[PDB]
Amino acid sequence: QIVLTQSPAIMSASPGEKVTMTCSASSSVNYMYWYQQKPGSSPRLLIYDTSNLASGVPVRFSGSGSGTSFSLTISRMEAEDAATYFCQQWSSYPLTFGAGTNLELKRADAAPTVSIFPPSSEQLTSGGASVVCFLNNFYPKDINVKWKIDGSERQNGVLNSWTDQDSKDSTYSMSSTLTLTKDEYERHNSYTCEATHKTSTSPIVKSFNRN
Amino acid sequence: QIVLTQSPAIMSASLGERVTMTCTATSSVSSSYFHWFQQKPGSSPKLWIYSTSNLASGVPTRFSGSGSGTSYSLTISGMEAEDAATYYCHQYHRSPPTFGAGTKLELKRADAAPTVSIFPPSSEQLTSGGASVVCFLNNFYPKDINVKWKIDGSERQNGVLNSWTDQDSKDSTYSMSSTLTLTKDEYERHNSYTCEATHKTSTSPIVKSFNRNEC
Amino acid sequence: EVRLQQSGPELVKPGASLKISCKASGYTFTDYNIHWLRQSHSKSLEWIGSIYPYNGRPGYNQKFKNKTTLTVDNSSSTAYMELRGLTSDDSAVYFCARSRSYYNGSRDYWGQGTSLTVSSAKTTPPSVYPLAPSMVTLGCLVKGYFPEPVTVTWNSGSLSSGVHTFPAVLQSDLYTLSSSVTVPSSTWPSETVTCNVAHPASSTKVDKKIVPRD
Amino acid sequence: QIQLVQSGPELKKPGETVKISCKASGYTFTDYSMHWVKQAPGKGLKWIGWINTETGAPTYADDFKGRFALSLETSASSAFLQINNLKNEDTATYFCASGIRHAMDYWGQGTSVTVSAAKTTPPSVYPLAPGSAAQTNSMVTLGCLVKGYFPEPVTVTWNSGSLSSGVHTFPAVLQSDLYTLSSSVTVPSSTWPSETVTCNVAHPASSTKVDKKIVPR
Amino acid sequence: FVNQHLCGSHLVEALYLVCGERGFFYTP
Amino acid sequence: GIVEQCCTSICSLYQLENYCN
Repeated sequence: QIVLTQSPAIMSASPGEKVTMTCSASSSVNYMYWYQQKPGSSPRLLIYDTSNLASGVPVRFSGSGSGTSFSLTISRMEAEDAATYFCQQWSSYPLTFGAGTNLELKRADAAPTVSIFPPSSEQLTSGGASVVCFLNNFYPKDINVKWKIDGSERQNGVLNSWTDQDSKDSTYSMSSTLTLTKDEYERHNSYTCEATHKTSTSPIVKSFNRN
Repeated sequence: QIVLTQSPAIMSASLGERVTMTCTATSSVSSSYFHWFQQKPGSSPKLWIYSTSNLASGVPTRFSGSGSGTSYSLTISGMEAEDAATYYCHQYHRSPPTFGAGTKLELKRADAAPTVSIFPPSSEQLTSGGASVVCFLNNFYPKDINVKWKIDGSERQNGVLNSWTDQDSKDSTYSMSSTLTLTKDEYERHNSYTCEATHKTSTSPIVKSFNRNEC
Repeated sequence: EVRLQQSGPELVKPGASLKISCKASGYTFTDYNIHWLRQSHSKSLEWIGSIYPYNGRPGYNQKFKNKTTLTVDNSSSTAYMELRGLTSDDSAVYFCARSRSYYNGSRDYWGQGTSLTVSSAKTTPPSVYPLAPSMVTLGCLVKGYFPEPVTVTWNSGSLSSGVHTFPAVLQSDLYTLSSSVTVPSSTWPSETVTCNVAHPASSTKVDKKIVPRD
Repeated sequence: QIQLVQSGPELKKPGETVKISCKASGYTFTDYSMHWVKQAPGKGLKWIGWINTETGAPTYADDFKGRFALSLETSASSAFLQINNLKNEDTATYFCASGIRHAMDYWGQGTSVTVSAAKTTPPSVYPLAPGSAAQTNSMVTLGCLVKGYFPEPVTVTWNSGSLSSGVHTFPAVLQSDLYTLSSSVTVPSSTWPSETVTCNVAHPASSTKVDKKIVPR
Repeated sequence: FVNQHLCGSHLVEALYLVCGERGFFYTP
Repeated sequence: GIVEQCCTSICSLYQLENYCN
């Protein structure tokens, strides 16, 4: 019944900063837990009973808080500390978890490499036509994609899939796929993939015409 | 439920000697729930060592506790006169807490022969309807001693009451009195009453007797 | 060393039932509780329930009380969780967790995870479509396959730097993903660049060469 | 300061019921628990039970379930041990132990009850002297037997306390619902029977105070 | 929980097992 | 925080039933 509202949901920090997250509860909580989960791994206990550090975890982690407000603090941000951190109360049943705080490492801003691709002839002969537009290597994760068909924007049939932050250059990549039928694809000529990002006031545009 | 077996039950040591006692449990015991208690005759038990190795507020630094799992130990660096008491080990786990058998720490001294003294029952007691024969065993060491009551050559065990004294604070010697309580009728059926005392100080038992054939 | 071992990935049809095991070792199984958790989307954690292996008394959450049964086996030191009436909303990764040690316990133990997928779809091989328009970015379209997952390589693995394989998405009860690659303009189309996909669920190994269009 | 005061010594008959107290001071009585340990005469320590001072729910060991109850009094900040149908094996010293930082820290006093056929009887004192034809050495040993008294204790002085050295007063032994104590003195042969030697026994429970003179033969 | 020291959240684990669906209190 | 009872000593099953509502 107790609602654990973690804030902020997303935050960035360079390997060396001082990270501080917060987990608030709807009612009073006596004992609070903290878990660290990476994609493809089980959650590891970091702080049990509000302020007690776990085993194996480096001493840079620290938990605090009392009553209805709690917090997890990292003294010196490290490269391996980039993951999602949850909070869990053990004061009243049933056991409830927080929304989660995704921690990403900070780096220089990068513009997405926009690349639109027309549907292959092998797919058109099968009875379909999907237009794929790649947006590789950009920062931050906030980005917008708009599909414009002959100048008019379309929203139905667009499928987006984001990748996790890369372990080397720490850049993001996303693919937007517009799935149309052969008849709907042959009813128009110009297909535009607009990409709005913070790195430039002008949206990066990549288009093609079925000539 | 786990049994704490202390060894030795009784032990002696002179001043300055390194005393080391042992307490053994039947199963694994966590170091946080193992303690040591020191009890002196006429005083309540006091927490001497808590959590295996932590000394209490008041215990001298000469005491030290150690051990883990099923074997623990209490060690005294330099034995002192005030360290003579009984030491118990304590646990706290899968069952109601258990105590040890106890280790009675006595001060060591030279062996001494007991001063045997037998006494016939007084005439004031015979007129009342009873007859008790008292045999004293004063100032001897160690505390281990044996007393045999022989009535007209035959040994008797019923009616014997023994009472040992604590280790003396001056000469560190023990004393015990053996009293054989009989009725007036049973006492008048015999003549010779002997108090035999077997001790380590002599291979021949010290005998003190008296005969009702006198004047 | 306390280790919790769960079952492998499970794929069942809606309406059916399924039981999940959680083998324990390295500690007295009767002393410590066994909690069960459900990881749906990557940022959610719901507590299913607990069970005391000593007497088998369980404690359920009101949300999962109706369609969850927690059993235990004292002889094999194994905890079990059976889910009835499985729907597509129950498709998630489930964990079994042991409470931290008593007093001086600063480490809990979680299972490796049991991936559960409720879907009435059948095995379908993937349809591969080439994606072609300084640095020329190519692609490879993998559309219409079931179930997850699928591996994608470029030039049998020799092209490893500068690739981005995107997660799949549920498109009409089927999975679909794309994989990108960035090679210099002097490499393509002067040399052969081929994307290699492999669907072990259907024994499908299809290669598609990227050729320029007109 | 932390101090645990127990009730005075109790005198009960077999089958009766005794209820001893244990008052706590220097700390919040309801915040920390209270324990109880029994000690047989000159034997080891045996655990009885403990009370949840925050609530009041008590528990007991297997050997103490039934005839042993544990209560509290929040107003007086004290605990109580009550034993029903006292047996001869119940004659022991009962200790109340606290539990602030660790289990059974800071004990307190200790109430010793005696379960026996209660009968405040005066002590029977009989002089002990060597036989009429006993051998005379350098030091002659005299005694003084105290038999058949109840309850404890008895104070034995020799020559109104002027005879201090060479005295060995042995502890009492309870048999057949009665206590028995003996005391010996060693004096030079040149002092007895040339000088009078008397053993003064006193039993304040029965107000008895006797003076027995050691006469030879 | 069979004769164990219930410290911290361990106290909440057992009270949920003993009291069941009846609820409990432990602080203060 | 500054005080505990079933943690220092060991509470039995009946003592835990007294903590229920």
